[PDB]
Amino acid sequence: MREIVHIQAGQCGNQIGAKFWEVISDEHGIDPTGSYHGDSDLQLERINVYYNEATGNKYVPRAILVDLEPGTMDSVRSGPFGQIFRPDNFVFGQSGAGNNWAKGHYTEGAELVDSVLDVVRKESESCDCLQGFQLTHSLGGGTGSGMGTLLISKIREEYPDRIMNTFSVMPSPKVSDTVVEPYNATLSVHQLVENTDETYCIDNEALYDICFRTLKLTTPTYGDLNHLVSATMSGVTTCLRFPGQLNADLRKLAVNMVPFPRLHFFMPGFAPLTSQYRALTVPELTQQMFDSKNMMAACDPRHGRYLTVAAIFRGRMSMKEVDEQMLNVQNKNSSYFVEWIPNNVKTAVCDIPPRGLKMSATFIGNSTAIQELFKRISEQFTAMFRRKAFLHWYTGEGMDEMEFTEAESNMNDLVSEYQQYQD
Amino acid sequence: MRECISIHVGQAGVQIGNACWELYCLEHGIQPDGQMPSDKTIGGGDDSFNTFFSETGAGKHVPRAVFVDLEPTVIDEVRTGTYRQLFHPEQLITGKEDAANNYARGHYTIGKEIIDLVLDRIRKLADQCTGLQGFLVFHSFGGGTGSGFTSLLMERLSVDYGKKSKLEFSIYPAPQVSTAVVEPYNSILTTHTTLEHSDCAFMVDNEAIYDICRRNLDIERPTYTNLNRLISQIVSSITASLRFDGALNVDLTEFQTNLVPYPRIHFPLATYAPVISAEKAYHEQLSVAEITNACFEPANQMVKCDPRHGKYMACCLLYRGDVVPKDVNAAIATIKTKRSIQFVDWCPTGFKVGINYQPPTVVPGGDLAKVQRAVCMLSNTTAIAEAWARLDHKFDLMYAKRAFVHWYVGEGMEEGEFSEAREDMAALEKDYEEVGVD
Amino acid sequence: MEVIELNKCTSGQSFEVILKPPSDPSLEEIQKKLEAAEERRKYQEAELLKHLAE
Amino acid sequence: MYTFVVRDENSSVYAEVSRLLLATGQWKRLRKDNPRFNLMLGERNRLPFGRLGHEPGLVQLVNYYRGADKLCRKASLVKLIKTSPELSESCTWFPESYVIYPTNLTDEREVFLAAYNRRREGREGNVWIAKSSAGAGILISSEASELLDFIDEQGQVHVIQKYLEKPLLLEPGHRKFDIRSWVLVDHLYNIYLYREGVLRTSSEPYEGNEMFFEEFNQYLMDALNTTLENSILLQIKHIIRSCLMCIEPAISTKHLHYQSFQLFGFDFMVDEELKVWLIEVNGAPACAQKLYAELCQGIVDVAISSVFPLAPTSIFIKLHHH
Ligand SMILES: Nc1nc2c(ncn2[C@@H]2O[C@H](COP(=O)(O)OP(=O)(O)OP(=O)(O)O)[C@@H](O)[C@H]2O)c(=O)[nH]1
Ligand SMILES: Nc1ncnc2c1ncn2[C@@H]1O[C@H](COP(=O)(O)OP(=O)(O)CP(=O)(O)O)[C@@H](O)[C@H]1O
Ligand SMILES: Nc1nc2c(ncn2[C@@H]2O[C@H](COP(=O)(O)OP(=O)(O)O)[C@@H](O)[C@H]2O)c(=O)[nH]1
Ligand SMILES: c1csc(CNCc2ccncc2)c1
Ligand SMILES: [Ca+2]
Ligand SMILES: [Ca+2]
Ligand SMILES: [Ca+2]
Ligand SMILES: [Mg+2]
Ligand SMILES: [Mg+2]
Ligand SMILES: [Mg+2]
Repeated sequence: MREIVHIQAGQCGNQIGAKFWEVISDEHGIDPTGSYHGDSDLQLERINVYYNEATGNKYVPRAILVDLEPGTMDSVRSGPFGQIFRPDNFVFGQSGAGNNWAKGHYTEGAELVDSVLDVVRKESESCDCLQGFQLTHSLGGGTGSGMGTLLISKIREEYPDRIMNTFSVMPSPKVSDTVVEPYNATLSVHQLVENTDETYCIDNEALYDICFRTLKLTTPTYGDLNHLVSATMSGVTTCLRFPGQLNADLRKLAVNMVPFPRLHFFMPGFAPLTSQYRALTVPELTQQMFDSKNMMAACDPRHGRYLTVAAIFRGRMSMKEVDEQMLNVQNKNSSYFVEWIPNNVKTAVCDIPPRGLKMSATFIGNSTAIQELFKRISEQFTAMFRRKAFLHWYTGEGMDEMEFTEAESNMNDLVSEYQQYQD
Repeated sequence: MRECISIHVGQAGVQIGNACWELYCLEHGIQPDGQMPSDKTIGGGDDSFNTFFSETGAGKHVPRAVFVDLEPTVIDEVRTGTYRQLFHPEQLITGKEDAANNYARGHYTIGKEIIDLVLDRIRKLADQCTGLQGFLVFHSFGGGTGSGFTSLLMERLSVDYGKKSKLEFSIYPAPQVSTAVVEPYNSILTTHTTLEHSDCAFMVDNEAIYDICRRNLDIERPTYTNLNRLISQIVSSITASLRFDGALNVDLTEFQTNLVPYPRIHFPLATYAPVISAEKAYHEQLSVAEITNACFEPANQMVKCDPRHGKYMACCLLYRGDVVPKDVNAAIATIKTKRSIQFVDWCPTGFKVGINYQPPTVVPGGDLAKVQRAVCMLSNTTAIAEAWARLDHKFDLMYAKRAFVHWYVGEGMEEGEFSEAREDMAALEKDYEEVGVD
Repeated sequence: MEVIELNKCTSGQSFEVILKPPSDPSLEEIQKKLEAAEERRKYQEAELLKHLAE
Repeated sequence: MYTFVVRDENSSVYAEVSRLLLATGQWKRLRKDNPRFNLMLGERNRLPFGRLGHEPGLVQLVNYYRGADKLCRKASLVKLIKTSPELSESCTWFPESYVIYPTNLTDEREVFLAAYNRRREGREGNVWIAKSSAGAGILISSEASELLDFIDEQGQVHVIQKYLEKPLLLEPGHRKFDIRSWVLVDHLYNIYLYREGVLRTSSEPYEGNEMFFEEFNQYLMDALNTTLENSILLQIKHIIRSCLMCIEPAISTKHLHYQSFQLFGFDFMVDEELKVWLIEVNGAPACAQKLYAELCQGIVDVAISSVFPLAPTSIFIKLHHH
């Protein structure tokens, strides 16, 4: 009974969160009305980790939907599994955040935050033993970025010893909504570096390239990008939602993945990524799962070194062959794994594969190559900030330029921290 | 009759404890409901098996055991498993959330809040003993509970039962069957604060159990169930003298008297043979000499190391099955003229031998074949210091960068306890080299 | 090659062969440890709440 | 793609093996501290055998036999020969040796003197030589007083053995010489003898003071009407087998979690009766300039590739045994 409370904030946050619950609800045999219709008891073993149980054997996600405007959450409440979410867990305003971190964090968001914490507090009170929290959101907008990080800061005040995980969508000029995205992302990363235990960095640029070059999608859409995030989110949470010879909770994952508290930003990966009925052998899964084209952070792992790596395999396959391939990838690229953390590559297998796949592989890496993602952000940030461009949108909400300088310094420090451990 | 209370701490301790008491029941004819037909003294009696089992008025034989885990999922298997009826609820103790592989979390944060409860339950078992010998403590080196709460328990056990003996069965970390990375830290942390409180500790390297299962049993990918049943056989061989009529290792004190001359060097090497696959068409039963010779092959030691390049300080031969003294000495003489057995100059060059006529008991439907005779050798070799070296090296690699250190400091541990613990292992490693090398 | 102390019974026997002759912290001090660590956790958590309150 | 680490930057031999492995495009050199290796070219002293064979999914090999020092340490060799029944104290091919500890520190001082007195009174040649392992420090003297006094002035263990007074001299020149033979023992404990040896002849009456077997063999035919195989080589092959088969149970890695192989430098003396004597065994031998190529390739072929194969007329003489 190690429950997790899920929070999704803002447009991106709620659209990726919605797809996540749709996917895992399918894997746990839960229908859009909340009734179980599976065939394997494995689907209900750890079902309480993400679902509360109601009268009539109904399963209601332990999810809170947050947004400063009603648009996106109206789509969720009308979407496929919209009926499954607890009505009281839709917390939203009418003002919006105008893609402004300051509005989500200080002004518009401050007016709405307390009522979000009332629902979080309600969900936590029904948990036998709360593990921690997970937040889906983007960093380039206003609500998920600004208010999302305000939520994390106010949750830490009340649950300091719990684990706070985020799935954070990094902005990219390739798939850009506003020019202020580097401002919003830099301000958020400052919050995350100090108030999260595990952050899965999802770079929208990497997701786009995968859809264009690997999936052969001419014109990718946010829906297509979100298919990859759903799959990745289901993969990383497999060792939490299904029984196995693992017993992995959030705190144990953090203890073995995070050797330095500030270096808790992860590169997720997934395989296969087909453009489709052919069986994918274990070697193919292992070689793809480590290729850059399969990684969602748009960072070449050959540019840095892995601190820790956790690979999850799903399906019915040779666990002897699994050990043979993972030990082969390490001992054939030992120059990309730090040698001062003995046995820093671990593997876990799971019988239940994702719907419509004989077997898959999810990749979780704490690599110093993530620094290149923070470099891109820092570069785009400084290009505008050196000229105070678009700054009035933030000073008009009460922020001072000093706060921008500090967020910038901390991220460059972060980048410098990765660089020293890469040597 | 003097009693022994077993204590199983953490997942590995509990599951290994579960596999031992399953074997103990099969070896003594105790059904899962606690009843024992052969026992003609109902409700009482001071037989050899009573050292490990108490007796109620209804005729149930209750193990003198306590299971402790900071999370309730492993012990919950015992509560609803095949042998749920053997233990009363007070014997199974579970907290709410584990130590997350963090020594400091199990020793300080969580341990402080459950330590007195465990002592109370143990005091309950003690109050049923007329002459308690000591405690057998099963735990892993790598787990936050198995390392952190065990060292705290050993401290408090020395306070509450100063005159009692304490033996360990410790699981040494192996990467092939572990998803953790900070186990070196926990291993060295727990060995430091437990050292002065342990009279005799039997280390089982999971790497050794894993390879024996793949090599002899032909298990491509051994699980914990495979490893535990094998580990329980070795445990059964070591504790057999306490549970059966005999004269060698008749009480926990004798383990230290025979196997440990110097207090800090209390880690005997264990060797077991034969391990035969049950799925085999049918194996040729090995002889006394053959299995006695196998006790000097590194391939069936509980810790992989090379005793040929160390010095022995003691040597116990525990035989189970159709074995007579004539065949043992004939095999001992043969092995002395072929093997590299270098004893320390300040110790007799001998072997204390023990024979129990009841052959090894194999759990039905298990992986081990029923054999007519087996032997477990307990030898105190300086060669087991290789395992400290390996472990100490992994510790040094991560500590040079202070990797993961913040997780321990965050739970109220001072960084200085790391280096204090490491300098103790440095000294321990020096003590082994002063005794073996010239 | 000598055999000494041979003990025989119904369940087995035990002997000894020789090939060649030879040539704590108190209850109080533990309470300080645990409470000392607990206080360091309390100081760090107080500094966090102070950081947050600011 | 195999991996190896170089932990002895001063080995002229394995520096070439390290140079050949990289030339095969199938071996990768890692930092000396990286544990995920297949082959270890280890250090001469304190090689950490305890950390070998514990990396999952890695077959690991090392170019040193743990315990071979028993054969390559002066005092250890003497003790090994006297105390091993396979060699016995009457071993006919090893000069009469004694382990003598300096007085400032078992010890065979009295035993050594008893034999010395026997030779003095019997008119026999009584010239000895004292040496130790801490030398680049040697003293040859016919008086026992000078030998023992030279050892006390030092502080390390020494050994005194009979100095061969009738060494086979080459002509012209009337000059001494010794024989070097390189021996490779692989993970299976096959004893391979390099087909090529060298003589280090004294350029003084008793190219580069080196004479190879072809020339040395032709001389034995013209001077003595015999061959190097019959007069000397059979005895060398006998001595190599005896030494290595003796310690085999103690150093064999047959049933070990890691594998060993090692290159040995046996040094022999030859007297005027064409009898071969064992001088010492070197565990970290160098090679003759003109022979590094062939021998270093043979090491890779039989010692490394035999365990890590790649994608003749052997240069070695297999000394078969049981
Ligand atoms: N031989 C054997 N080893 C085990 C078993 N269970 C866990 N281990 C080993 O124990 C180590 C992990 O520590 P655990 O005992 O599971 O941790 P714990 O005692 O429950 O403490 P926590 O961190 O709070 O969970 C790993 O190195 C495993 O290989 C088991 O059943 N048999
Ligand atoms: N007992 C003995 N009788 C005759 N000559 C001897 C001898 N002991 C040593 N020598 C001479 O000394 C030389 C060997 O010296 P030794 O091997 O002890 O020194 P060393 O080990 O530093 C040289 P290396 O190890 O490279 O062969 C030989 O050339 C031999 O001629
Ligand atoms: N992958 C993905 N990214 C999105 C989605 N919607 C918005 N984004 C990205 O998120 C950023 C915009 O933030 P948004 O979530 O719309 O702002 P908010 O509603 O105020 O929190 C931009 O970088 C977009 O590219 C989505 O559905 N999927
Ligand atoms: C485990 C042990 S300390 C820890 C820190 N957690 C920080 C946090 C941030 C935001 N919200 C809640 C908590 C995790
Ligand atoms: Ca308002
Ligand atoms: Ca009875
Ligand atoms: Ca004590
Ligand atoms: Mg938007
Ligand atoms: Mg546990
Ligand atoms: Mg020499």
